[PDB]
Amino acid sequence: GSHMSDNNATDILFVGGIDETIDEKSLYDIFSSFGDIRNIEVPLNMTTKKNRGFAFVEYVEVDDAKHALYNMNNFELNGKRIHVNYSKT
Repeated sequence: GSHMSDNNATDILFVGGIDETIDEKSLYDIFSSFGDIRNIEVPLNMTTKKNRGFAFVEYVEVDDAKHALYNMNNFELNGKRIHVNYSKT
């Protein structure tokens, strides 16, 4: 156990705190294995590829949303730990 995720997240998924060799297209295909994707907002800088603690991710279907974020607390991305929670739209 690391961090318990209990929220009402329908169609809205926050992933912030990702490692500095991923880009836009890579966060599409690693989550598309259960769920294909609507729209992606991930700012990235051309000197270090820093994301500054924050990125937004919208899914296609509303059941699949819930089963992915509850599995995503204990999952590490390229040896870095991602904080995963519900957002505003």
